[PDB]
Amino acid sequence: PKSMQCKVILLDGSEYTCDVEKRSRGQVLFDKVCEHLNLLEKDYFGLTYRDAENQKNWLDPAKEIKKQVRSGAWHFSFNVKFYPPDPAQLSEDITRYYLCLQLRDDIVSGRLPCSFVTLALLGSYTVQSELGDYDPDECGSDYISEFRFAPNHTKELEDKVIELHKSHRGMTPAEAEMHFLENAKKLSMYGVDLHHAKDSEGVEIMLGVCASGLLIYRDRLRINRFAWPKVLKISYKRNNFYIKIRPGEFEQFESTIGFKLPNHRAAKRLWKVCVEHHTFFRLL
Ligand SMILES: CC[C@H](CO)NC(=O)Nc1ccc(Cl)cc1
Repeated sequence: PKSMQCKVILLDGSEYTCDVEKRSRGQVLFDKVCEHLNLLEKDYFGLTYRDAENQKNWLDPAKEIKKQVRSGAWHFSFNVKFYPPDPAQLSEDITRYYLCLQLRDDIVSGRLPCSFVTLALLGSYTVQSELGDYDPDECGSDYISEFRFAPNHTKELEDKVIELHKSHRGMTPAEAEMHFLENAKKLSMYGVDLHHAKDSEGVEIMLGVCASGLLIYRDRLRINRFAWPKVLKISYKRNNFYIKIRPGEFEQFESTIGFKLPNHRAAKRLWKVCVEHHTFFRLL
C-alpha cells in the first residue's frame, strides 16, 4: 500500500513529517497533524498548500490530497481557518496558544495591521508567556529581543515592549495568551481573508471574508459590509463572483453585486471560503 511523504510547516515555524496512503483524503493528514499538536478543538484550523500559480489554497479534508496538490509537492502549512470572534469562549488553553502563534505571523507578515502601541502590548504578552516575569539581568538599555513583533522593528518598539513587560509580573502563559487575544480580536483586520477583485465598473477593490460577513474595501472611506444574514446566495461563473443581497423589508427583489476576479480559480477559491465562513459562522 503506497504512501507519500507529507511535510507540514507548523505555527512555531518547525516541520512535521509523516506518511499517508497516496489516495488519502485531506482529513487523514489533518488528523495526524492535530494529534501531533495535542489539539482537540480542530474546527478552527486547516492545512494550506500552494497551487501551480503559487496561490494559497485550503486542503479540502473531504477530497483526495493528490487531486488538490496535483503536480505540486506534498508540502503544507498548518493555519487558523476560522478566527473565533471571542477566543475566551474556546474550551482549551492550547487552542488559544495556536491562535496566538497564527496571529503573531499575521502581525509580523503585515497581513494584520496594528498601531505602535498595540504592537508593543501584543509583544509584551508574548514575552511574558515565553520568558515569564521581566528580568533586568537579561535586558539592558540596548536590549533587542530575539522575538519578531512587527513587520518593521525600531528601538522605540523594543523599549515599549520592555516597559509593558515590566507591568505583567505574576502573569502565567495562559493569562498572557488570553490578554493577547482580547487585544488582537478588536483589530479591524482580525480574521479578515483579503481577495483582490474589480467591481462591475472595473475599479480595483478588496473583498474581505470573516466571521461577521463579506467586506468590500474600495476608497478607504467607502467600506461596504454584508452581514452573513443579508447575503442570500453566493455564486461564481468564469472569472466572476456574484453575491445576492436580500431586499430590505417591503422591497420586491434581491440585488446582485458582481465582481471580476483575476482568473476562474481565484473566483472559485473566493466562493468556497465564503460558503465555508457562511456555514461555520451560521452554526456559531
Ligand atoms: C514562532 C513562535 C514563537 C517561538 O516559539 N512563540 C511565541 O511567540 N509564542 C507565543 C506568542 C504569543 C503569546 Cl501571548 C504567547 C506565546
